[PDB]
Order: sequence, then structure tokens, then C-alpha cells
Amino acid sequence: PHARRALCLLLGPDFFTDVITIETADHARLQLQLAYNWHFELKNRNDPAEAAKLFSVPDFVGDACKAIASRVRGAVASVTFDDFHKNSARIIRMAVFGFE
Amino acid sequence: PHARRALCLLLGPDFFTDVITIETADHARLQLQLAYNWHFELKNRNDPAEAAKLFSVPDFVGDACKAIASRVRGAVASVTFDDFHKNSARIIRMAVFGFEKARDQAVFPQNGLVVSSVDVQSVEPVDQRTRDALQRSVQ
Amino acid sequence: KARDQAVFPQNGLVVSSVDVQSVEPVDQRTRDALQRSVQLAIEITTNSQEAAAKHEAQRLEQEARGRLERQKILDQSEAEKARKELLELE
Amino acid sequence: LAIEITTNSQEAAAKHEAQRLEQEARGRLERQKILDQSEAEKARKELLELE
Repeated sequence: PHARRALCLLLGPDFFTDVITIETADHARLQLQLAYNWHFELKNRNDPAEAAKLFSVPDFVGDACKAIASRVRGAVASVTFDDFHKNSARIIRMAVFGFE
Repeated sequence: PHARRALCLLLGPDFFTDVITIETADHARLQLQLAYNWHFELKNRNDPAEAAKLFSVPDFVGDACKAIASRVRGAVASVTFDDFHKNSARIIRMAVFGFEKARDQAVFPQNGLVVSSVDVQSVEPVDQRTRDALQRSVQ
Repeated sequence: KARDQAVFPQNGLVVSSVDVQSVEPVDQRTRDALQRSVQLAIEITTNSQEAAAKHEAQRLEQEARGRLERQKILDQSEAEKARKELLELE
Repeated sequence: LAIEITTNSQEAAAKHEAQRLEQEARGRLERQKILDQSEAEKARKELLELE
């Protein structure tokens, strides 16, 4: 959670990776290296308030992966191992994003 | 409850973690890492009364986790292990927030602390023999 | 159906919430007993997995023979459409 | 002996459920079955005309 110090907040279209450890309904123990493509998006780069919002969350990465892990881990527990292994792609890609 | 002393009261959108130990109806011993994304929410920032309300609860974090563990631990006792293991996500997500299906933000009215979402990152059988029994289930 | 605050009148103290954080069987022997009850609780779930699984295989087995047996029928009748003609020549 | 009775009550309600589900199984299955046999008889009758 604290393993790196930094001074400039990188907001451009970088990605970060994570390794989560999740469990299926079948109680299959799984480990997934995920990458999350991310970028901050500032609609009013000039607005001094919305700029500072950028630094609102102390640990933007932490905040992010913390959430994405919870989201997957919670959803995969609801699915069968075989079923996951066959659909991982869209299971996650749906468990992370508010499906439409 | 008292392992960190501090001078500035952090009120902005941080998250704090906790590791609780809860029992299901099946008497499954479970241990969860919960993160609680939170923020204090002051409407009248300049009003000195509501400003000081920030320092009402002497241990805002304690009070918060204290209360959350009670809410989870209480509602997980009325639920079956397996049924929980399939719906942990929403079992907790409801037990922490007064359901309306659920609600999505808890307010602690004394100090104004708002808990915005719970991140259930890690849930484990405490007893080894139980985790073993499950291993054959996967087999 | 219950209440939410307990006012102690003598000194005005109010208890606003009871946070039951932990509850434990005091006797070791008891908590031993209950660990077997969970052993048999995933037992029942393990077995109901096994169960509804075998129940599937059987319905799949039913598709199998039930379709296959009809394909077989609709084959023999095609052969008969031929055998009759051959039986004319015969 | 108090957790005895509850521990055994879990087993009991489990087996009763197991059995109700078992009912679902044979119950549908044996009717899926009849609905195949009749479907085959729809074919077999025509075959018997050729036969």
C-alpha cells in the first residue's frame, strides 16, 4: 500500500498491473495477473478545484486495485470454476464495469 | 484502538482496512480483510459548530470499524457458510448499509463520517481442517 | 420491533448502540463440537454438488439416447425406402 | 447434547432437501423420457408402414 514515494502524479494513459487471489463457488483457488489501463480525465484543466481533485485520493493506485480486486473477487465467488475458466475474459470485464 | 497518535484529522477521501473474524450459522470460522473507503462530509465548512463536530468521536476510525464488524459479524451469523461464500459481495454490502435492494453509503451522524463503499478483498476459512474439506470439494 | 437508545436517568448517560464485535464458546469441548457441525455443513453442500451434477449427466444421457434412438429409427426407414425397391428387383 | 440435536437437525433437513431435489430429477427425467419414446414412436410408425 505504501511501497513507492512520488512527487508528480502521473495522469496520462499509462497502465498498472496487479496480482489478485480469488476463489470460485467451487472453492477453486485462483491467481490472476491483471493490467488496468487507466488515465485521469480532467474536463476543466483550468478549474483550480477540479485540478486539486486529482490529488483527493492519497493512494490513487491503491484505491483503484483495492476496488477492482473486491469487484472481481466478489463476482467470481458466484461463478463455477469451469464456467470462469471458459469466460474469464467477459466475467471480469463485466464484474469491473457497470454492465449495459 | 490506540496504536497511532495524530495531530491532523484526515477528512479527505482515504480508505482504511481492517481484518475481522466472523462466524456463519454453519459455525464456519471466517476472516475478512475489508477496506472501507470513506470521507468526512462537512456542509457548513465555516460553521464552527459543525466544524468541531469533526472531533466529536475521539477515535473516528475505531468507532467506524467497531461498528462495521458488529454489522457484518451480526448478519453473517444468520447466513449459511456456502450461501455467504457465493454472495459475500452483497451479504456484507447490505449488512453495512441499511437496505432500501441495498443502500450505498453509511453516515455516522455524530462526527459526520461517511463510509462510501466496502472493498471485501480477502475471505478465508480460519480453521485449516475446514479449508482442507473444501479442497476435496474442488477436486 | 425493538428500541434504539437507553437513557440512564440518574446521570443522563445514553447508550446509543451495542456493537457486538465478538462472541465465543467458552468451553473448548463446545467449540470442538461445532467445528464438526461445519465439517458436516460443507459435507451437505459438497454432496448436493455431487448430486445435482449426477442429475445433469443423466439428463444429458437422456438427450443422448433419446435423440440417438430416433436418428436410428429415421435411418432404418431410409434403408427400408431402399430395401423395398431392392425387394422388387429381388 | 444441545448442539447434538441442532447438528443432527442440519443433517436431517439436508437429507430431506437432497431427497426433494432427487424427486425433481427422476420426476422430470422420466417425463423427458416419455416425451422421447413418443417422439421415436412418431418415427417408428412411418418406418412400420415401409416395413
